Amino acid sequence: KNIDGYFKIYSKHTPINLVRDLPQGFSALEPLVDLPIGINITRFQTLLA
Amino acid sequence: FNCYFPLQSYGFQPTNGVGYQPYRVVVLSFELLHAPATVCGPKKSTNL
Repeated sequence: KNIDGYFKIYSKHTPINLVRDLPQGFSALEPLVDLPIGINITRFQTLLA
Repeated sequence: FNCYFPLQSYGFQPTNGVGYQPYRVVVLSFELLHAPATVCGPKKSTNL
């Protein structure tokens, strides 16, 4: 998320056993990264291996 | 003639006067835009 130029990144890892779709459940995300950069971001992309 | 080098050299010698000695000068210019501040005061703490 972006709040007043601050980029906030929360994450959470969990072990699952499923290959079809998303396993239904509940899981919280703790605050991990907060960067005071101030870049207006409108698009993004991913990169696999 | 009529075409001189743009840069000239400093004649720094230890036997010259104070006005000819090399002086190191640093200008600290602070910029504060609408972006969040990232270089902030130390805010020295006290005992508890």
